[PDB]
Amino acid sequence: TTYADFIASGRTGRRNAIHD
Amino acid sequence: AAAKKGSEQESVKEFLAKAKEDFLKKWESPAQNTAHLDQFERIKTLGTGSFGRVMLVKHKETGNHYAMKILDKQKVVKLKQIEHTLNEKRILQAVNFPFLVKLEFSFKDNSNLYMVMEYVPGGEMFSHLRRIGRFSEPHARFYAAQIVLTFEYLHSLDLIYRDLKPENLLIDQQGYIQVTDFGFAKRVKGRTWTLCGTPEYLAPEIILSKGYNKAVDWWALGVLIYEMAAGYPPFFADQPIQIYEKIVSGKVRFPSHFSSDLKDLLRNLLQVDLTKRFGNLKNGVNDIKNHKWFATTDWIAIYQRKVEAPFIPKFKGPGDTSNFDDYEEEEIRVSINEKCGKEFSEF
Ligand SMILES: O=C(c1cccc(F)c1)[C@H]1CNC[C@@H]1c1ccc2c(=O)[nH]cnc2c1
Repeated sequence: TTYADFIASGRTGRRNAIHD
Repeated sequence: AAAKKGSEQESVKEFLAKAKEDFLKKWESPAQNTAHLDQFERIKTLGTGSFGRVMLVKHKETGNHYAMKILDKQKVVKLKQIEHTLNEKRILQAVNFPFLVKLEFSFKDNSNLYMVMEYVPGGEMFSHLRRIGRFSEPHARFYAAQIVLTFEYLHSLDLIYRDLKPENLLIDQQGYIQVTDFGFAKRVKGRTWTLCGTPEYLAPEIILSKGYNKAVDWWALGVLIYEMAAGYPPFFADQPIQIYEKIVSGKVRFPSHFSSDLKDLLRNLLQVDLTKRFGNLKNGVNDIKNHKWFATTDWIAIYQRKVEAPFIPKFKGPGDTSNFDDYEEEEIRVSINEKCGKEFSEF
């Protein structure tokens, strides 16, 4: 499932801003 | 429906006109040096960033709790965020809206910049969303409505916010949203070019280095509503480059439990074509406010905080931080030498 794929990904924690 | 110009629109116009008057006064003469570090007792870290942290503090003379953001001037300079930090403070001291966290004091010393804001004890939307999985559409609509009104307010002052995400939205004691983190907010007429934001939330024109305006906030609103209602963002991957490839592709897929009204709103917000993106058309924000998905929303009642919230955060007395994660603490050191004085002179 999409949800399972999300949960197993490296981006379910707080996401840092970018700016370069 | 979203084009009509009855009396209701003139009330909004009158409201926004007075708001701009107040804003401009403060914008043109910013408050500066309105407290000192020793007036606050530092208690616990509430969150962190690349060049600073936010701590729970208690104001000694009143016993009020606040959230004090502490930014290391040298680190700001190294990351080339001087002007953005000046933007943040100048804008935040000038604005006033029910869903905007207030800047109560600001000051600086040899080492650091300080922004003392209201403490919002309910924690980040991010924490609650991840834990519960996803919000119901009525729950998401409630929060979404507040962002819509907030962007209407901000955009009328020629401000762009540029970092909408659950990490940047706090829940207050009444269950309403408080927007914080004005680090990328900017006052600009016409167009700007800075590459900034968070990868999941970036509009295609930002990724493609096109030059852009307030329409990127409305795209970000699309991403936010999707993530609230789905439990995951519309474009995710392990690496940012793959996220960007999905974003510019023009393809979005919706969970089967998304209502048809929700999918329709989201297709108009997650619109790669600026000539077609909701919030960016002739009817402005009113294409959004009059969309079918918001039919049940009483915008005035939202503004007045008369609507019943989906949930009220657990509150264990004042100073309780149980709705926030724990972070590693670090002693504040103030150098005996002034750092970066010229760069931050107007702060
Ligand atoms: O800790 C934070 C932080 C730390 C350093 C830099 C920065 F830009 C932000 C922010 C990031 N998202 C929320 C976090 C936060 C956590 C709590 C409050 C608060 O109680 N009042 C005002 N802003 C707050 C902001």
